[PDB]
Amino acid sequence: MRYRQVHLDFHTSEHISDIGRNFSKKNFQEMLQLGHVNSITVFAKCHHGWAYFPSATNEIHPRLDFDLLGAQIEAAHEIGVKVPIYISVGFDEKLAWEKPQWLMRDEADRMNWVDSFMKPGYHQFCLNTPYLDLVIEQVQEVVRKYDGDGIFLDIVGERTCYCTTCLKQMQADGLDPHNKEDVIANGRRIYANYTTRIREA
Amino acid sequence: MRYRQVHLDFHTSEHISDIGRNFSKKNFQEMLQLGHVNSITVFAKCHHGWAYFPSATNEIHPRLDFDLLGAQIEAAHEIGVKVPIYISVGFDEKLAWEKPQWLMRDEADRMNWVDSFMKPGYHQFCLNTPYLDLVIEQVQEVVRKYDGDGIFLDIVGERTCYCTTCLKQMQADGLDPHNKEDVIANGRRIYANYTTRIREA
Ligand SMILES: [Zn+2]
Ligand SMILES: [Zn+2]
Repeated sequence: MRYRQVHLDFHTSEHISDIGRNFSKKNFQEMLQLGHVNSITVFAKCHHGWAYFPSATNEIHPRLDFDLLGAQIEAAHEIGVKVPIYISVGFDEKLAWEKPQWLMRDEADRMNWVDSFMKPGYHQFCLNTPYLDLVIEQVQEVVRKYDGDGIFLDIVGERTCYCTTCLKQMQADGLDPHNKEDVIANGRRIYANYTTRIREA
Repeated sequence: MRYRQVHLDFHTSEHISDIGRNFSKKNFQEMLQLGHVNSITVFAKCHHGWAYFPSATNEIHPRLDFDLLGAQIEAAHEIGVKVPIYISVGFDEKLAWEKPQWLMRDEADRMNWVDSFMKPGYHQFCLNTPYLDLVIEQVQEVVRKYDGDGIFLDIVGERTCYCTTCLKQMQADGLDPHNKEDVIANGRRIYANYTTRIREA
C-alpha cells in the first residue's frame, strides 16, 4: 500500500463546458512529481452520475469529447504512479431525475442528503432496488475495460429506508416497518447483499 | 337529465375478502325501487385503483370473482334505471406503490392528499406524466365494453406540480419553476391536455 496518495475529486456539473480541454499528459505528470505523489484515485463516475470515459453502461459527461479516465491512467502509469478508480454508488444525480422511485425515503417520505429537487445537492439511491443491478453492470464495465489499481465505492453503508420497494419487501418478509429494529436489520442485509454482489462481480 | 340520482361509492381495500359475494340483481333492484332512484353512478375503478370488471388494462379487485360492474348495469337497465360509470383518475393507490415517480410533488417534495406511505390515505398522480396514457387506455376499455350512460372522472382539476417530469419540461419550455405564475399556467395546459385527450378518445 503506497504512502503518498491523492484522492482526485471530479464532481462536475453537466452545465460546465469543455471538460478536460486543458488536460495534458505533461501537466498531469509534472504536478504528480511536484507533489511527490505515488498513487492518485481518479474518477470513472461522479456524484452528478457522469462517466469520464466513453461508457456503454453509463452516459459520458455531455461536454467531455475524449477518454479522460484512460488518459489519466496512462499518464500516471508511465511515471510509476498507481491509479485506483472512484465510482459514486449512493449518488447518481442525472439518474435521480429519471428514477426517483429508486431513491431512499425516511418515515416522513424525505430524500437525503437534500429533501427536494428545488434545492441544490444530491439524492441518495436505495440499494434494495434495481439500481443495484445498474451499479454492478457499471462496476463490471470499468473493471473490464481499464487497467486500474483498485476500486473506491462512495456513499455506501447500512441505512434505514422506508421507500416503496423497502416497505413492500418488509411486509412480504413479515417485518414491521413501524418497528425501528426491523428496518435497521433490513438495512444490514441490504448493505451486505450489495458488498457480496460487488466482490463476486 | 334524470332528477333522482345516487352516486354509489365503492372505494374498497384489497385487504377485504368476498367482494360482491352478497350482491344480487333482486337486492340491487329492490333497493333502487325503495329509494325511487332513476339513475345510479356505479364504479369501474376506485381510489384504491382496482377495476370491478375483468379488465385487460387494469387489475380487477383481487378478492372479486365476477363482473360486478356488468351485473349492476344489467340489474338497473332491466328496471329502467340509467347507470353512469365512475373512474378514479387522480387516485390509483395500488399503482401509486409501483409508480411513485408519476405522483404530484409540491415545492418541498410533498405528496397530496397524504404526505407519506407510512400514513393511511391516497396519493395523487400528475397528469403531465405517462400515467395520462394509462388513464386514456382504461377509459377507452370501459367505454368499449360496457353499455353505460356516461363517465364521471374523479380527482381532477388545474394543479401546481413540481414532480421531476414537470420540473424538466418547464425548464425545456423556458418556464421558471421558481415563478409561481409559470407553474400555475403549466398546470392549466396540463389539465386542458387531459380533458381534450378524454373527449377525443
Ligand atoms: Zn429503500
Ligand atoms: Zn407533475
